[PDB]
Amino acid sequence: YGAAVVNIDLNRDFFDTATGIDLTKGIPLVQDLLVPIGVTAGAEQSAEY
Amino acid sequence: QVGIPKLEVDHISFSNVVSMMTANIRTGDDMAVERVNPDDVRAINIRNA
Repeated sequence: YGAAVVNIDLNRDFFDTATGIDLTKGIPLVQDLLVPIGVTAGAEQSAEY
Repeated sequence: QVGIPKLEVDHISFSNVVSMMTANIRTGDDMAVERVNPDDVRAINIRNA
């Protein structure tokens, strides 16, 4: 009783940090896999999705 | 009759009407601009003239 919102997430326990995935933002986010060239720093982040 | 131009004749003339600015042209507010770069070099459109 008193749960505000119940969401369906990807399972952090399966998709572990060992997978290089980061599920804290609500989406998988793998750093430095695909990444655009020729863009200003911090423009890479959407690719992390 | 209209007056003969001073350059047209050979006489020297020591009083003349010179146009002049009332004060210095170089006020010191030199123009400056906000250059902003292309976001991604790959996306730039070299084409079309």
